[PDB]
Amino acid sequence: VENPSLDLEQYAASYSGLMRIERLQFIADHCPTLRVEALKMALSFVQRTFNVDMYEEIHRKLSEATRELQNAPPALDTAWVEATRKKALLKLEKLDTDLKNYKGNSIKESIRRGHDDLGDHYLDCGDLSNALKCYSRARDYCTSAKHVINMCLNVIKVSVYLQNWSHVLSYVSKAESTPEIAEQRGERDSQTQAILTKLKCAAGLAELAARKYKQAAKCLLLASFDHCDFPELLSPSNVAIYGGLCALATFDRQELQRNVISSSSFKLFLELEPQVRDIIFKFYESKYASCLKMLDEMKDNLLLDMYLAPHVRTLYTQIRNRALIQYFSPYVSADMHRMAAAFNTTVAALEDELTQLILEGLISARVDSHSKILYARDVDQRSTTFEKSLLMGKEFQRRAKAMMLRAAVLRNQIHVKSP
Amino acid sequence: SETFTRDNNMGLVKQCLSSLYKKNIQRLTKTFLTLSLQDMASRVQLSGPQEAEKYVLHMIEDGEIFASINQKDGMVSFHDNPEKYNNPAMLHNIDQEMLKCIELDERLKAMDQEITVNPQF
Repeated sequence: VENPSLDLEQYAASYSGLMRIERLQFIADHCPTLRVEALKMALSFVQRTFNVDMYEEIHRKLSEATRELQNAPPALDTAWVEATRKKALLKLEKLDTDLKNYKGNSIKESIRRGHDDLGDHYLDCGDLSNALKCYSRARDYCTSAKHVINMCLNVIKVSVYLQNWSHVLSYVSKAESTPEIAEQRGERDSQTQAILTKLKCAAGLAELAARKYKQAAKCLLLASFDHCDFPELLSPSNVAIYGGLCALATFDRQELQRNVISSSSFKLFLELEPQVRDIIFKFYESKYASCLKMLDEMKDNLLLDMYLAPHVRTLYTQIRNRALIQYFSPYVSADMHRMAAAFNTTVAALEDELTQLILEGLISARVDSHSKILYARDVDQRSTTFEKSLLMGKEFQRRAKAMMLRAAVLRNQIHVKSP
Repeated sequence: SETFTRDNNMGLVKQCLSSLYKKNIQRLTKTFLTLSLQDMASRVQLSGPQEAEKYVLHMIEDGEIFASINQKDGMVSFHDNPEKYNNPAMLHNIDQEMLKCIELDERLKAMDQEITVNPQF
């Protein structure tokens, strides 16, 4: 697993928080050689927002990495760790004091805001379960729809790090139905605060993790570019990558033409990542050679992504198969050598792949391996109708004989006795 | 093997092995049209084009596959078209099958009459 085309600096600059931490750790765990820079950046950001466990994990891994770096041809700061522990505990006591003060005063706005700040500091320290509990208790102190929307967005934010995508989708639909179905019209002449975009992106990531790539793309394509920065979930360049690959893998030609290519909202995202844009356009223009070339050029670099990697096998296989079908769709008789050259593979490997594609998939063809020609198979309507009717009559007769004998044994009460 | 010989059905399981080979050769008709004997020996796992030619010839004779053998090029040509359903043969087949269904219906008429004569429940 090696690719030096990755720009660690810009990739770290685009995200923030535990997302930045877990992504840097993903790049460090899955990709060696670039592990050193990933560990250094991870350590530098782990020192920010105050975290101990992450610092111990990264320091252990950096020491083992330095040992491996010395095998090829930073010191443990316990004072800062104990100071951080003291600072975190004292700040938690301050937040507890203020929370109990607002609870004694009994003000909905003050108690809700206290739980929100409490939850933010619980997220900063490194408590994965308690951070959700803060907003869970903050639920009851809500009046207007806006407070519930902000709360739901926070619940979704924490549930992404907890990997509870069903809850993410549930609170997405909740936050979509509560404000009178997205304010009905659209807050008159568009809204400055793009909340719908964040909802479709969160639901998109949740549908992606659940391996439902068509709905994930359908939600990600609807997200507008005007939201811009969102490092708590996913960056717009990755929105283009995720949505682009998922739409290419699941959507058909008519769907790609109407929802991906002619889409002006996603066009800007396609302008951010030109490689994905070229891949989709070369797939639609029937230029499968250059399309698979660019796709295989992306492969190793997309393998390093945190959420995209565990689907990289499925997507690519789904795309390739679809391409093979789109290539053979307008032919009655096609040369296998031109097809093998167009799909960057050998004729025998194409023959095996096509045999698998005829056995289950949408290809309805026969392979003539002597002359290396793929002939399209046309089903004879009359013979098929006659065949299945005759066989149905035969099965009907066997069922009739069987039930005749069943009637006879039930009439004469013929059965095997127990003793 | 000891359990199959204990039940005294060893022989039918050997027919199962041969039917599996025949099933593997029958799966080739759905994907291939003109296939080499060596390719068939490699895919079905028979070792040598000679055994592939034997199996294909047996299967054509027994009416299990609809194919032809080309020795010059060493190829097998699958046809897959027994009938177009315009023969009288089908007329006679359908007449006989219909007579079987008519017989079955008359038997059912007799059973229903017999039950109608009997007392109520």
